[PDB]
Amino acid sequence: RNLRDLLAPWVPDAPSRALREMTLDSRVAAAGDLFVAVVGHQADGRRYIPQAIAQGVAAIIAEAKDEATDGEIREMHGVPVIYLSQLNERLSALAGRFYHEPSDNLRLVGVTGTNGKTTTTQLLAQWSQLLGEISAVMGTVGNGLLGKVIPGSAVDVQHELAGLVDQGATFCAMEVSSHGLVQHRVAALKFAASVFTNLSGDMEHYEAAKWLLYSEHHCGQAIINADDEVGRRWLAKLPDAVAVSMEDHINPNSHGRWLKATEVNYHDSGATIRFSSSWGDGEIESHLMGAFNVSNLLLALATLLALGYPLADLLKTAARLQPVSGRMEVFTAPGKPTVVVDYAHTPDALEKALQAARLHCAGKLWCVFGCGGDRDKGKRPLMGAIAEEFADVAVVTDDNPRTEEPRAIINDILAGMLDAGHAKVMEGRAEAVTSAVMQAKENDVVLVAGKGHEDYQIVGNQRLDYSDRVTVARLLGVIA
Ligand SMILES: *[Se]c1ccccc1C(=O)Nc1ccccc1
Repeated sequence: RNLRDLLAPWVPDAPSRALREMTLDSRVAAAGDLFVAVVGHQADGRRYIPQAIAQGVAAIIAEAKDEATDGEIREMHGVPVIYLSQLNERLSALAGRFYHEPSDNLRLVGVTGTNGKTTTTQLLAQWSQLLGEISAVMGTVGNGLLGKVIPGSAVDVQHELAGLVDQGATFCAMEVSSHGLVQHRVAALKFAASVFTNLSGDMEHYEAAKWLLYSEHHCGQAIINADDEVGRRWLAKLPDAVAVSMEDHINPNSHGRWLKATEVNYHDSGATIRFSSSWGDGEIESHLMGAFNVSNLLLALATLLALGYPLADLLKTAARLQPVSGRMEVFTAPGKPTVVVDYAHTPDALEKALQAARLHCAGKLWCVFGCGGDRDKGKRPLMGAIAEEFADVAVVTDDNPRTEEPRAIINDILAGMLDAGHAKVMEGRAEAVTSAVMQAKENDVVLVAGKGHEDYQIVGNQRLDYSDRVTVARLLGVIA
């Protein structure tokens, strides 16, 4: 890494200087580093130029605004300081060149939208790896190669993608928030494809701001959920975008690329998805639960078909796709009730989990749950009301009561119900889960909500060893 080579596209005849790491933070700027002095909200990195110089940085790139002309080369204590206009917008490009353009050295797929970014990125990474990629994710669960995901500026994004390239990643599925795009954190990334899941005078400015940003980015092939009203607005302006539907929103008059589920059977162990597309037709056995996860799966499928993965190979590997751990994770055993373990610990997440479980449920829907102690009590009656409405049998139990009287939490939950007397209450959580699993019929579904993969139960100050997944697996005679 050399300052002169790094700046060649923008500053001819910048000085020759070996560089170590690139940093926005004067505090971690070490000998041989490139310090980048940016203006943010209130913060001005140009204040820290003397400190960075004293810590032995090789060179500094600084915001030009009010200070210097674009491309102006100064020399301070023998350290080159080069000024650039609009440094915040150009940070992604500068870091991309610093880190040897990692988005040109693997297949990068971005996913944006309110919901389904995590699931859709995990399905892209899993499916591509099943077809022979070495796949990675960058998202809210963290970054890394599949199975080794460890829990953020334009530089950090480029640096982390470069670290995955260095680890041998050939495919990366990246969550991209609306806020991420606006703050120029992915401005210079070359996406092979980008995915739109959903959105949940004003409408004119919003569209105009997003169209402007999009026109500036390198998003590759567009894959868009045509069941979303805003998604259809976007498709109307993007004739080469792939339209994806499970609710009959493909308009075949367009002669564009498309994929649509013609039939979905939600059964006790997942979903049978029959689909047609401009690549051909097929039947997928998904091990994921609910309508939203059909959509997320169809977006991943359309994306990988669009990038040229063969339909026959995608169909052959679909049954190996796994749920995101602790997210609508289904446990079935021969002639036992279906059990779903989900992390839902809010009124909205619990209602969505119950509505998703209900589709797979021929019999009674059971809901085992509780609420955290020594935290906001507001959600408790609202979660009671949700369990009473959207489940057939509500089993109210403990979930991390901490130092609060466990029964007091249960009382606050029951107070939200029309008929508290209809609720079942059982303390010990292990006991309550057992009661549901052992009483439920073969065609029932038991939702165990609130913990997902969070394998402890906090009682007083003790983090007790406890897993919903292990409890359920042992009762069903299967392996968590
Ligand atoms: Se641009 C980009 C880059 C990464 C991830 C997502 C996007 C994006 O905005 N994609 C998109 C939005 C709406 C319609 C099609 C595609």
